[PDB]
This record gives sequence, structure tokens and C-alpha cells, in this order.
Amino acid sequence: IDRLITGRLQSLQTYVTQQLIRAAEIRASANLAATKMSECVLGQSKRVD
Amino acid sequence: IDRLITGRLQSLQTYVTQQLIRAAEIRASANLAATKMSECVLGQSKRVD
Amino acid sequence: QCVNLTTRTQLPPAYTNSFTRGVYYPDKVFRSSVLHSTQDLFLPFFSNVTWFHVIKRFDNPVLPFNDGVYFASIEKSNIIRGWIFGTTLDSKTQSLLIVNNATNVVIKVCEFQFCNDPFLDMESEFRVYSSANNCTFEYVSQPFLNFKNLREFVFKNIDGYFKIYSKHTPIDLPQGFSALEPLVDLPIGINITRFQTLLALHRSGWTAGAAAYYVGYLQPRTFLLKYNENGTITDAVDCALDPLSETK
Amino acid sequence: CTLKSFTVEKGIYQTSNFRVQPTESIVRFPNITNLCPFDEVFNATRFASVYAWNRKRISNCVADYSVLYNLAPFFTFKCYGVSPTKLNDLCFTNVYADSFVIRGDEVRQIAPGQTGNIADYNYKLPDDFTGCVIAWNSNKLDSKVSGNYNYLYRLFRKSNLKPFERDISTEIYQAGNKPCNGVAGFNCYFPLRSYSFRPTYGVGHQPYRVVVLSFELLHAPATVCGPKKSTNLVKNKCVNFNFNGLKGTGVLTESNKKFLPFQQFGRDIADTTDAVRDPQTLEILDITPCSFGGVSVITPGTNTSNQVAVLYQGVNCTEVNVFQTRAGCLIGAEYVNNSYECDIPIGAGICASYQSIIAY
Amino acid sequence: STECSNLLLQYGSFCTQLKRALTGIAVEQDKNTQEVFAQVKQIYKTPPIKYFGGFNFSQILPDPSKPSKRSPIEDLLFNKVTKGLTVLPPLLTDEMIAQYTSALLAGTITSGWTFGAGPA
Ligand SMILES: *[C@@H]1O[C@H](CO)[C@@H](O[C@@H]2O[C@H](CO)[C@@H](O)[C@H](O)[C@H]2NC(C)=O)[C@H](O)[C@H]1NC(C)=O
Ligand SMILES: *[C@@H]1O[C@H](CO)[C@@H](O[C@@H]2O[C@H](CO)[C@@H](O)[C@H](O)[C@H]2NC(C)=O)[C@H](O)[C@H]1NC(C)=O
Ligand SMILES: *[C@@H]1O[C@H](CO)[C@@H](O)[C@H](O)[C@H]1NC(C)=O
Ligand SMILES: *[C@@H]1O[C@H](CO)[C@@H](O)[C@H](O)[C@H]1NC(C)=O
Ligand SMILES: *[C@@H]1O[C@H](CO)[C@@H](O)[C@H](O)[C@H]1NC(C)=O
Ligand SMILES: *[C@@H]1O[C@H](CO)[C@@H](O)[C@H](O)[C@H]1NC(C)=O
Ligand SMILES: *[C@@H]1O[C@H](CO)[C@@H](O)[C@H](O)[C@H]1NC(C)=O
Ligand SMILES: *[C@@H]1O[C@H](CO)[C@@H](O)[C@H](O)[C@H]1NC(C)=O
Ligand SMILES: *[C@@H]1O[C@H](CO)[C@@H](O)[C@H](O)[C@H]1NC(C)=O
Repeated sequence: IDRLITGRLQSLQTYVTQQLIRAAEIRASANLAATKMSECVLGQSKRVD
Repeated sequence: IDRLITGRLQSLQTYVTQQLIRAAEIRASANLAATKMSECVLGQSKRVD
Repeated sequence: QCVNLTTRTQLPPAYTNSFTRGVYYPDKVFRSSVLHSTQDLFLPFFSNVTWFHVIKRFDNPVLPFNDGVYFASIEKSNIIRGWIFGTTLDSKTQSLLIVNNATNVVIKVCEFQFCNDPFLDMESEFRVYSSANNCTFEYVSQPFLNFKNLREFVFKNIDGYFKIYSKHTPIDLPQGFSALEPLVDLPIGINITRFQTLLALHRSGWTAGAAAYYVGYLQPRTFLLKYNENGTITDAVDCALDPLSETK
Repeated sequence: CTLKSFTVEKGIYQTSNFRVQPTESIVRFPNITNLCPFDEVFNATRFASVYAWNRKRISNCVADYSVLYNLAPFFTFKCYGVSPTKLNDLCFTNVYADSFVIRGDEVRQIAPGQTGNIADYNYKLPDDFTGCVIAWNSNKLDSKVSGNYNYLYRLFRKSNLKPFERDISTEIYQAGNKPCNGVAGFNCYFPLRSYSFRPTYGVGHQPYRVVVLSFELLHAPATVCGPKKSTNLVKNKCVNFNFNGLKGTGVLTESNKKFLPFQQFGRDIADTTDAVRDPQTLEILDITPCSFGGVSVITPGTNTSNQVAVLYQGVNCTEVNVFQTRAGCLIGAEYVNNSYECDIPIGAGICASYQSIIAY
Repeated sequence: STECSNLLLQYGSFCTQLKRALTGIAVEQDKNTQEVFAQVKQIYKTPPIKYFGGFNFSQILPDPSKPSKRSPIEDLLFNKVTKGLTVLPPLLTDEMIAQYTSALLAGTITSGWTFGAGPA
């Protein structure tokens, strides 16, 4: 049971770490989307592209 | 052999985790570089600094 | 009683392509709408399968069992009746006998004194073994059985368990997909390294009816099995055959 | 306790998990058919002599030892090397039933390490003997007023028997220096003597029918099992199930799946057992897992109030001021049709606030 | 298994760490949706006579015929996207996010950029 617990706990920690990295990426994308919503939809932007 | 496999697998997962974190940092830097290429090279920017 | 057959015609055994045959259900587990990867004893796709004919041709050699055996039978009139498994095929060791006579299917595990040329011969003449001294297991089961019938069997001997997988198809080998359903789980617990099939003669000397059988050997490999909504295997992928299937 | 503080701020806090405990235990296995032939061994009309003791091998059937234990005429049940209680659980590869007839005084010689005429010359048991002996009186069956001379024992032999050895030879015993030459004269005796049973002998000389069960386990996949008792089948509740040695806990419901005849249990997308076929009645049952929920507590500040609401995440309200939300079942809040700004987020458009605790 | 849980208790607050991290991610997703879509505190509505100088916004304005109150483009977008583990629902439903997009569209069509910097 100690072997099964350590293996499953390591798997769960790996999953949570992957979720944190993906959450950081999605947070960055959401921050970009909020910036686009403010600057492209709520105003006219002179920023190229 | 199990002791060796779990140690090496922990090392490899650690390496992949730092690679993903560095990938996120480099992706942020590349996104900034693409923004600079669009706004500084392909147009004139009124953003200070 | 044993009879030597001296009227054979010398010919080398043929070889042909396995195509996508020899697939069986790996376990007793129902699966629906999923793809499942198994590392089992399987027959490779498009492999070189040995071809024997019965036509004056009477092909009854004794072949090594290896790790598993795929037997294909393009049969009409039910000439092929059974198989013999063992190590030395005598009273020194213990052997497994599978027969289907005119009435019932008999499975025996005994120390048979086998004939060099065992065969079956209304059917009223049985010349398979001369003696059976120590019988440890008996099992009586249901009848298993232009060329009209394709009979596919897979024999495995893993962990002392002898697995018989079977499929019947109304019909060289045809090109198509047919999953072999598990038929008999047999508790023998004996060593098997060599096998020989049993044929039936027709007497009017003797004449051989038109039949063909194929012998293939199993190797450890991974297959990707496709299960439909009804739990029937419809397609499979051999992961080690070609790069496209490896990608799949 | 979860936040390690005596003051809790306003918000929703996930505190524990909700599990539906098992209500009953269900044990299932196949129908008890294809019984072994212990009736042909024990309830036979005629037994063999002890020198030519009958050996019956028992294979590929179900062996019910509970019949032998529960019969009161079978007086002697001396079992060595294995307990009689755990015979129904322990599985063996082959069962050897050695059957013979002896007298009353020689019942004790059917044991490991014993000696006598029966142990040396008729039936020898090994010291590492795994199996039980069964003996019962048969004065009504095996005795006649004239006397029954159909039972023989070997009185003389040149050497003792090996364990589980049968000696059926009628060679004239060599007790003297001169050769016997097959004639039972001086110092030459016929080695087999007759037990002359009569119905008027004492308990030490009445005929006793003895059946010795020897259990062996080999490298073959063991097939002589005990009868496997089946508990009656309970559906629609979260119960423990034991289907053919597959253990688990789940709600059993009727299934629409069309299992193939060989197929017994079914696996889902994630390879967990989601369907099973009952071994006795060939019907398919889905095994939904017992309800699992995240127990979250919605509370305002302890400075303001001590009222709390409980959210059971992903749990229907019928299986736990009760309101059903997509997030789960909310107990302790009253839904208000009025719409306000979100104060405590619940989910799926539902937010909670304190004004009592309301959900909107 | 109760014995497994008893053995698991010896390892400390790993379970609390994992739950706390997942809870942080879960609240972060709702915060992300709130930041992107809830940028207006007034729900603007388009006039009933949807004539805007020859400009057609039918493909982006909400469809009254549809129960979800979504635009044809939004409906197309939703059509084209398809054990101890639980999935928590998002705080903002698809209908409310669609309502926020509708409010932003109504503000940007009827008021230009004025609504983003003050009154519409
Ligand atoms: C049929 O032919 C086989 C092959 O020669 C015979 O088998 C041999 O018989 C001789 C008889 O003296 C034995 O010494 C050999 O050991 C046998 N060979 C093997 C491999 O077992 C067989 O006896 C023939 N059948 C009959 C009825 O004579
Ligand atoms: C605005 O655009 C829509 C869609 O492009 C126009 O609706 C179409 O109208 C014609 C004739 O009236 C129909 O044949 C099409 O099937 C309509 N398409 C759809 C998707 O509804 C609409 O006419 C345009 N003008 C106005 C004033 O709304
Ligand atoms: C099958 O094996 C035979 C000899 O065993 C060989 O001659 C033949 O070429 C093989 N078949 C193929 C397709 O290579
Ligand atoms: C088939 O074999 C079984 C087993 O030996 C036997 O009992 C039966 O009589 C056989 N059938 C015929 C028709 O001889
Ligand atoms: C096998 O048979 C031979 C002769 O029939 C006999 O001597 C021997 O004891 C037997 N062995 C077993 C294990 O039954
Ligand atoms: C089976 O027999 C073969 C040869 O007869 C031998 O090489 C092999 O080791 C045996 N296997 C077992 C499991 O006894
Ligand atoms: C699956 O079974 C249903 C009825 O049980 C049948 O209508 C359907 O055609 C089957 N599907 C396949 C692929 O055979
Ligand atoms: C099992 O036995 C019961 C009688 O107790 C019977 O109703 C049922 O049909 C049997 N099932 C099978 C598969 O034989
Ligand atoms: C023998 O007969 C008795 C008398 O009814 C019965 O109880 C028992 O089950 C039978 N079989 C055996 C093996 O004792």
C-alpha cells in the first residue's frame, strides 16, 4: 500500500503541477483577451496588428 | 532496480517541469518580441519606453 | 491399433499470407466504443502462414507448438476432427487429445501411446492411440464444428491454462476481418511443445476429401483493438507491422 | 478546523467530502451445479477390502464437504494438517478418496506416525499428510449371522509399505529358511486373512467403513473448489458486491448493454468496471459508483452571523431550505427570485448572500 | 480502503496542498472570465429598429428566435467546439457570457467608444 500510495500521490502531484502551468498560460491568454476587449472593442487602437 | 527507476523518473519529471516553466517564460518573451516587431518595426508607436 | 500409410505423394508444404486473420478477444471484458491496446500473444498481420492440402495428398506432419498456434481450416464435409498436443507424444509424458467424432466432442488428458500416423475413419474405425494408462482429466463439450466453411482456432498454453478460441465463417484464405470468440478455457497444467492434427479418411484403399488447413505461430506483440457499440471487435491494428499502423 | 482559525471570513470554503456508505453486502457466484461424486464414495453399497483399498480421484467438480461434517452417524472425523472449518475456503488440485473397511480397534491406526498390521501391511499414511479421515460404524450393512468373509487384511509382509502404496499380491509369505514353493506348509503362510464380521461383536470389533480424503495442490490450475454461497441480489442501493471474486462497492441498476456470451464484466472509457453480468441469472447490471461530493460551507463573517449553508457538489438533492442547483445540492439557503450582485459565488449563475442566507 | 487512508495520514498535508492549488486554479478561471467579459456594469440593449446606416449586424446581434439568445456566429462557435474527480461548473453560464457580449455589442454600436470611458 505504501508503494501504491507513493505512486498515486506522485501522479496526482504531477497532474496538479501541469494544471498550474496550464492555468498560468490560460491566465496570460485571458489577460491578453481582456486587453483586446478594452482596447479593440471599447475603443479604437493605434497599435499595429 | 525499482529504487533506480523511481529516482531517475523523478529526475526526468523534474527536468520536464523546469522545461515547461522555462517554455512559458520564453513564450512570454517571444510574445513581447512579436508585439515589438508589430508595433515598433511595422509602425510608429506612441507608447512611452 | 496403428496403420502405416505408404501411398503419399512427396511435396513441400506451401506458404501464403495471413492477411488480417488470427485476431481473438484478449479477455472476457466487455468494451463499448473504445480502442484498447493489448500486449498479448498475437499473430502478425500479413505473416507467412504454412499451407497444407488434403486432396493423393495426405498432410499430417507434427509441428512445434511454440508460444501459440493459429489454425485455419478451409473445410467442407468435416474431414478435420481434432488435434493432439504434448511434448514427446508417448506414454513417457502426458498428452492432450481433442477429438470430435460423429456424436460428441471429447477432450482427454492421458498418457497415450500414440500411433506414428493417427487418424479417424458411417464412421466406425478409430486409430489414434494404442493405449491410455494414466488419465488425469476428461471434459465433454458441445459440437464445435466449392469450399463452404472457414474454421479459425487459436490455441494458447499460458500459466497452465489452455485457451481455445474459435470462429466459424460461411465461405486461399479470404481477405477480411473476423474476431475469434473465446470458446474453451481448459485447466490442464501440462507442458506442450509439439502438436499434430487428426484427419478422417474416406473408404470405398482410402481416398482423401478436399480440404485445406493453415498453421501460424503467435508472437508477443501489441494490438490496437476497435470495439463497436455492441462490444464486437470489428478492426485491429498491428503496432509493429508498418509505420502507419505504429502511428495509429 | 479546516482553516485553522476561530474566525471565518465571508465566503465559500470547501471543507470535506460526502460519501454514501454501503448499506448491505452482496456476495454472488454461479449456480451450484455439476456436484462431485461423494455419494458414490460414501453411500456405496459395497466397499473394497483394506489390502485392495479403493482409490477414487476427484477432479473438475464442486466438492461440498459440509454434507460430511453435518451427518451424525459419521462419528470419527480426525483431520490432520488442515482445519475442518477452512476446508470450504481452501482449494486443492486433486482429491483422493481412499475407501476401505477395518475393525473398531484399528481405526486409530489410520493416522500419521502410527503402527500396526494396517499401517505396516495394508494402508500406510505419510507423516506430512494433508487431509482428513472419516470413519463410521457399519454393523447393519457389513455383518451377517453366518459371518461376512468378503473382507480381507494383509497380516504378513517381508517389509513395511510405503505411504499410499497398494499391495494386492497373493505370494506365499517366507517366514522360514526353506523355500515355500507356493505351498502353505510349515513356516509358510498365506499373507491375507479374513475379517469375519458378525452383528454381535463389541464396539472394538464391529466393522468400520473408513474413507480418507487426501488433498493435493499442484502446478495445474486448481479445479476442486467448495460450494460458493450466494447472497440474495439487492439493486438500486449503494452496496458492496463480490461478483466471481471481483470486489467493489456500487449501486446496481438494470443495464441496456448487449454482452456477448463469453463476456462477464464490462469496462468503461477509463477501463474501470462499469457493467457486470450476474453469474446466476444471465442479466446485465450497470454499476454506478456510490455518490461522491465535495462538501463546501457557505458562511458570512463570524462577526456578522454564525449561520451556514452546505453545498454538496455534483450531488442530487434526493440522495443526501433545500435547493437543487447545477453545482450541487444547497441546504440552508432559500432561493429568492430577485436578482442581486454576486456576494458569495456558488456556481452556474447562482450566488449566495446574507440579508438568513439567500441564494439567487 | 480505511487502512489505506490510515497509512495516507502519515504523509501529512499533501492532500491539502493539492486541494488548495486546485481551488486557486478554479477561482482563477472565474476571475479570468469576469475580467474578459464583465467590463461593463450597464447591460445595453439595441434599438428595436435595427437600421444603422446600411450596416447589417444580424450575424453578430442576438437571435430572438433561438432559446440561447445567441448570435448566428456565436451559435456556430458553440456548435463547432465539442473516482474522486469532479468538474465544477463555471460561475458565469453561457447565457450570461452571451448577455455580456450582447451588452458590449449594443454599447459599441449605439454609443461608439463613449460607453467604455464613461456614460454611453
Ligand atoms: C508405422 O511406422 C512407424 C515409423 O517407422 C513405426 O514406428 C516405429 O516402430 C518400430 C517398431 O519396431 C519402433 O522400434 C520405433 O521406435 C517406432 N518409431 C517411433 C518414432 O515410434 C510404427 O510402428 C509403424 N506402425 C506399425 C503398426 O508398425
Ligand atoms: C441583414 O443580413 C441578413 C443576413 O445576411 C439578411 O437576412 C437575409 O434576408 C434574405 C431576404 O430578406 C433571406 O433570403 C436570407 O435567408 C436572410 N438570411 C438570414 C441569415 O436570415 C437581412 O435581409 C439583412 N438586412 C436587414 C435589414 O436585416
Ligand atoms: C514464406 O516462407 C517460405 C519458406 O519458408 C519462403 O520461400 C517464402 O518466400 C515466404 N513468403 C514470403 C511472402 O516471403
Ligand atoms: C465418440 O467418442 C466417445 C468417447 O470415447 C464415445 O463414448 C462415443 O461412443 C463415440 N461415438 C461413436 C459413434 O462411437
Ligand atoms: C503411470 O502409469 C504407469 C504404468 O501404467 C504407473 O506405473 C505409474 O505409477 C503411473 N503414474 C502416475 C503418476 O499415475
Ligand atoms: C517443456 O518441454 C521442453 C522440451 O520437451 C523443455 O525444453 C521445456 O523447458 C519444458 N517446459 C516446462 C515448463 O517444463
Ligand atoms: C448493434 O446492435 C443493434 C441492435 O442491438 C443493431 O441495430 C446495430 O446495427 C448493431 N451495430 C453494429 C455495428 O452491428
Ligand atoms: C440457477 O438455478 C435457479 C434455481 O435456483 C434457476 O431458476 C436458474 O434458471 C438457474 N440458472 C442457470 C443459468 O442455470
Ligand atoms: C448419503 O445418505 C445420507 C442419508 O440421507 C445423506 O444425508 C447423504 O447426503 C448421502 N451422501 C453422502 C455423501 O453422505
